[PDB]
Amino acid sequence: SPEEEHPVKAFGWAARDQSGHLSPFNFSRRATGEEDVRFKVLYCGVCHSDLHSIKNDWGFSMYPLVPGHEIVGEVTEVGSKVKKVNVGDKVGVGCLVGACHSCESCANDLENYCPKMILTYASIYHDGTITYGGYSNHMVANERYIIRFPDNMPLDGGAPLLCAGITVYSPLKYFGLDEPGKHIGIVGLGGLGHVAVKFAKAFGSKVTVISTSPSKKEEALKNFGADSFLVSRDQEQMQAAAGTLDGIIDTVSAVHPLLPLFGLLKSHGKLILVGAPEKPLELPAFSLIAGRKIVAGSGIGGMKETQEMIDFAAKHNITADIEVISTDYLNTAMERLAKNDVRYRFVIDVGNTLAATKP
Amino acid sequence: SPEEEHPVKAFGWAARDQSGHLSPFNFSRRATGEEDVRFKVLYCGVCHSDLHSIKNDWGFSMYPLVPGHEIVGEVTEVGSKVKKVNVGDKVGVGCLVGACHSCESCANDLENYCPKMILTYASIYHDGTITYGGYSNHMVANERYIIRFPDNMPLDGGAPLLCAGITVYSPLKYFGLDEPGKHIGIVGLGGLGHVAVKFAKAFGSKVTVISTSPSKKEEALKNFGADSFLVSRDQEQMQAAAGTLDGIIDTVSAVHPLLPLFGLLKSHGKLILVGAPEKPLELPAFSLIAGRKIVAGSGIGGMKETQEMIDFAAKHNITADIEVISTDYLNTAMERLAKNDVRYRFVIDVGNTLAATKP
Ligand SMILES: NC(=O)c1ccc[n+]([C@@H]2O[C@H](COP(=O)([O-])OP(=O)(O)OC[C@H]3O[C@@H](n4cnc5c(N)ncnc54)[C@H](OP(=O)(O)O)[C@@H]3O)[C@@H](O)[C@H]2O)c1
Ligand SMILES: NC(=O)c1ccc[n+]([C@@H]2O[C@H](COP(=O)([O-])OP(=O)(O)OC[C@H]3O[C@@H](n4cnc5c(N)ncnc54)[C@H](OP(=O)(O)O)[C@@H]3O)[C@@H](O)[C@H]2O)c1
Ligand SMILES: [Zn+2]
Ligand SMILES: [Zn+2]
Ligand SMILES: [Zn+2]
Ligand SMILES: [Zn+2]
Repeated sequence: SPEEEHPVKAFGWAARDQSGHLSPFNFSRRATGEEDVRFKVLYCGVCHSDLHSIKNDWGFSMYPLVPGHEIVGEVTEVGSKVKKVNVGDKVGVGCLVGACHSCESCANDLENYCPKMILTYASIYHDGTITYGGYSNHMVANERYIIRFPDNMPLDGGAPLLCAGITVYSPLKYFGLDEPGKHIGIVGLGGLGHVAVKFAKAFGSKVTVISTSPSKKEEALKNFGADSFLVSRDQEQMQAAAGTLDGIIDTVSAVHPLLPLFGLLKSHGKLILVGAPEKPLELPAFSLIAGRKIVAGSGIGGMKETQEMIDFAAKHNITADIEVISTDYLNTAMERLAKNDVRYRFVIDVGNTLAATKP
Repeated sequence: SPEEEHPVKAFGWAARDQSGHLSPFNFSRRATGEEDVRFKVLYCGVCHSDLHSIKNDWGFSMYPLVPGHEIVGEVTEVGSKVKKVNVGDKVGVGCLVGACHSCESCANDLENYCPKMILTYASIYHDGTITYGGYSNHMVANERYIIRFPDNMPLDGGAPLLCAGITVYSPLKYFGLDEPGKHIGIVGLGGLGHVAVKFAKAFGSKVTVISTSPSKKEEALKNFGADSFLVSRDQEQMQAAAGTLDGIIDTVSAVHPLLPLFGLLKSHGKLILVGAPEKPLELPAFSLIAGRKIVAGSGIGGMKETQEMIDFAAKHNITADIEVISTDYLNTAMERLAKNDVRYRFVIDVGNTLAATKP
């Protein structure tokens, strides 16, 4: 059983089948090694990936499954060789917890692109055991995967930056869309979406938000500072913005029309897919061929950059607009997420609400 | 009527409806302007795009339509402002005959990416008249769009370089796949494919040919010099070559699986689509996200690069493997092309067989 698998006892909420239903779950985590760092989970943002996983949208999920990879907390214990963190420090873990550490991806600081990269949850760790997420009391990871929380960065509103944040930030840099004056487009004003707008503006880019929810317009223009708002379903409106974007970050979590998006790209424009629909997308070759445009994909970021991201976010006072919930509210939160009903990001107040849920 | 439109009488073969039936057609062309170069058509390769066009695969097609954009002939006349071609010179005309000549892509020798770019056939010229291609007797184009054939370049075997040639050459240079060490892949050993292989080998690159016709394995390996042949519909075969290509030039003229191509690509590898399928292709986001891979589009090339491409081919003894046909064989050749039954390139011998078809 999972309660006997490791020495130190653990508690959290897990799904047992593709119904995605979460409920108290008893498990355990490995003992704290020389390079590991142990910390009490204070907060953990709810990412749409946690939803896809528990519902088995990709048919990769193995149960029981404990989601959560936007973890934030307080260090309690650390191994003898730990160097950058002490007990009492505020730290966080993202979507990565390990890799092979020897290929060229790792050496170049891209543990996220290692063929043996280990995901924070629903993956197989170096010891062959199933990895469990941040929807739990405590966490333990190698110092290399431990992010340091700047002192002026709130523990709850900065949590989603660990995944949603690093994920949109990374592509804006790598594809040269973090240049002032440039015109960037963010498809889907959701978790990753609204964070992107914030980094894009922070870089000094004129920003266009492409959404299916006209009731987010005002918030997009007036709170996130987007310079333009487009309802992807209104062709007259879309067509007007034809060839105005140097690049686009697509965070859409479901299959959706790509043609219209290309139509918004200037010549040689770039479409960066970051969202993960359960099914294949429709790509019209002439959309690429006409203009020599490209469609690229990006997944989170390596550990190094993830750190550069939170530091940057803390300097510019960038944070996720969140809604703090109780552990026992997880099921309702998940349906609300599936139904586009969260004003950007749910974050679980694990510290003050997890314990009370044990039978 | 097309024969009254202009002052100089022309003759060729056109399609009148989407059945694609080609037959004699009487039209005309504008008079030789100050910067124009007039020439007698001697040859005209047959590109699959001609077939798509005449069957209206892309819905754009308009009739009557005269295909042909791999035109080679002898200059019969030149305006007073022509600088590099004299009467009697061997010239070529590719997919372009015009453009705005007053924007960034044109100013950067990318007439092909100009929004007002003009296609050799089925497009509207600067004088607002429809353009008819190379399946005709004579031809006339502004000096800018005239390719000067190199002395050591056969007119018939070099005709397809004017389109098939530049289309695979451009991406090879633009996406950095033009150098030894790079392991390149070419999908679809057809008109553009076999030529794509030659340029590739010429650049010193190692090459992998992905085909659906096992009976081409030898011509590819022994004659083109491919370092490896793969049968797309062979799991075990394809599987083995996973993650071994720095980039791929996809020339397929129809819908086909993409997942297998991303499978062959290395981390950060590039898939370059040059084939113009009729329907969109399936694109699983994970394939790109998994290893930050790219899917780019590319169409022919700029005038400057086209001239360079053929000068490169000449120095490297590169020509298309063709099959010369009489004009009256057009409909049979069109049926054979559609059935992937041409050992690389049908080339109309216009200079010796058109006139004999004029009623
Ligand atoms: N590759 C990576 O590294 C990585 C990292 C994190 C997350 N992801 C993936 O990114 C996606 C988004 O996660 P979130 O950002 O966590 O999700 P979310 O908050 O649910 O936001 C998704 C946003 O997209 C739009 N959307 C939803 N359904 C849509 C539909 N049928 N058609 C068009 N637009 C739709 C909505 O925006 P509008 O109201 O503006 O339309 C929705 O606000 C998920 O697939 C997740 O798995 C990938
Ligand atoms: N974007 C541009 O600038 C540009 C320029 C010129 C042409 N094109 C387009 O490029 C394509 C190829 O033109 P060609 O090179 O002129 O055509 P082609 O000679 O017909 O060659 C196409 C080659 O692809 C493969 N093929 C055909 N049907 C297939 C299918 N259902 N599944 C998998 N492979 C298939 C065959 O190769 P195997 O026997 O090896 O499978 C065929 O030899 C056309 O769509 C054309 O319109 C684009
Ligand atoms: Zn996530
Ligand atoms: Zn590695
Ligand atoms: Zn062509
Ligand atoms: Zn132009």
